[PDB]
Amino acid sequence: SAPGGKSRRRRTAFTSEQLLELEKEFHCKKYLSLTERSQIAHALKLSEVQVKIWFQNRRAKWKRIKAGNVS
Repeated sequence: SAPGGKSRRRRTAFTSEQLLELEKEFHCKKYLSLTERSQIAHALKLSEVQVKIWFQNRRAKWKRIKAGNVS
């Protein structure tokens, strides 16, 4: 896949807004808390699992960046 920004559509798994707010709060917090995740779910019409899974995917690649110069 080709990571980066992504906006418009409003008709697939995530919108502009959904994708924007997500890369926002994965910048500062490495892990959303219970309340933060629930809050973001209300705004973004997502659910705590969907938010967890997006954030988990973003967080995984970071592990092979941060310390992954072991190959």
